[PDB]
Amino acid sequence: MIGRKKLEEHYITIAEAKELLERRHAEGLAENPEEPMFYEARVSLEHAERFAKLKPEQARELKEKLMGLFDWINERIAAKLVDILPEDYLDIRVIFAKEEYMPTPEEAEEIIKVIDEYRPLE
Amino acid sequence: MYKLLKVKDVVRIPPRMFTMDPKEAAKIVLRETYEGIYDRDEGVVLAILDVEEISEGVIVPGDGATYHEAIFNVLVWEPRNQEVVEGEVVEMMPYGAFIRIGPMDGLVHISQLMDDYVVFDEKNRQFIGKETNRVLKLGDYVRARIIGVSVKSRVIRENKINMTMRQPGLGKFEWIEKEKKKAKEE
Repeated sequence: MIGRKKLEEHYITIAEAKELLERRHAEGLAENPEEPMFYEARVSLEHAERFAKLKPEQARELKEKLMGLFDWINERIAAKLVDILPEDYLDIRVIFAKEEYMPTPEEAEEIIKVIDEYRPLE
Repeated sequence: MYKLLKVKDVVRIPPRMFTMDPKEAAKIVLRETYEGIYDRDEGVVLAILDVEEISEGVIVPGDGATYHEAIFNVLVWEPRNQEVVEGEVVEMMPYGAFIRIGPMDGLVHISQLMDDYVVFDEKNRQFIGKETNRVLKLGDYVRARIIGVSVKSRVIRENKINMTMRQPGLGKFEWIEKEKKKAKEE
């Protein structure tokens, strides 16, 4: 356990984490201790730079929208959906294969359509 | 699998940092304390992000430090069992491939690459499937599923992640795209 008690936790996208990692990095610029990021944290930063497929803000918004789409999409699954950005039914299948409930073709297409916005275009 | 935690804790701010704003000081102490570890319950501790609240300082007899209670935000990352992940091949060995996924690497063994007969080609440092001429090399990008996790120590390096790409919708991105509706050309 970190600290005395955990009061709150959220599942976060790679895109959101990219923003936070860059913040941590830029804090150093910290002078008195400088405070370098340890090796795997810097590795994490690089990975996140490469694999954040959305901008920080559109990632959040898409995460919220996917959550409000079905009860069986919780925060972890929505964050995964955002990170992966599934294109078709096969992508949805593998994401949900080990989950509580498996989206039928139709609800799968609803997700894909919601995710069909936000898709980078560039 | 990144997560954002909100944690309450007790911090000791040393005498040598008394001219520092309490929140700033606590943030540093909490970084020295927590960043760079693997927490068995939470996973890789990547960053103390900020200190939201810090209580009034308490002094104990026999010590010039001030003790506070603090509430702060922590970025962590965990390898979860059966979790779908994506990453870059960062090492080729004869027995498999390390994939950056990415504060830790995940091992895909040569038998868990693809539904094919696979040999390692030493000359070119790559895997080739016999029937499907699918090739995996250093720097390739893949989707995989985590299949086993070994969380031993507080040290990241010693912890182990095992994965597969031997499932529908997994593997090198080139394989996946050619798996798709070009194999639903019906």
